[PDB]
Amino acid sequence: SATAASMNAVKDSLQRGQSTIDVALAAGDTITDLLGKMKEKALAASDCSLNTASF
Amino acid sequence: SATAASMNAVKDSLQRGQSTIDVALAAGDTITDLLGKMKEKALAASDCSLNTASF
Repeated sequence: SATAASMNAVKDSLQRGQSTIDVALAAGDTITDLLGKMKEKALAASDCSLNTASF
Repeated sequence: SATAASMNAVKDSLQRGQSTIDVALAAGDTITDLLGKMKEKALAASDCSLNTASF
C-alpha cells in the first residue's frame, strides 16, 4: 500500500506537465499564424515595381 | 503445593511482558504510517520540474 500512495504522488507531477505543455501549444499556434502573415508581407515587399512609400 | 504457589508468582511476570510488548506494537504501527508518508514526500521532492519554493 505504500507504493499505491506513492503513485498518488506521481499523478500530480503528470498533471502539472500536462498544463505546461498546453500553454506551450497555445503560444505555438499563435506563432504559426504570425509566421504565415510575415511570409505574405515579405513576399509583397519583394516586388520591384513598388514606390518608396509602400516598401 | 509450594511449586503451585511459585507458578502463581510466574503469571505476574508474564502479564507484565504482555503489557510491555503491547505498548511497543502501538508505537510501531504509528511509525509505519509515518514511514509511508515520508516515502511519498521523498518521491514528490525528486521531481526535477519543481520550483525552489515547492522543494
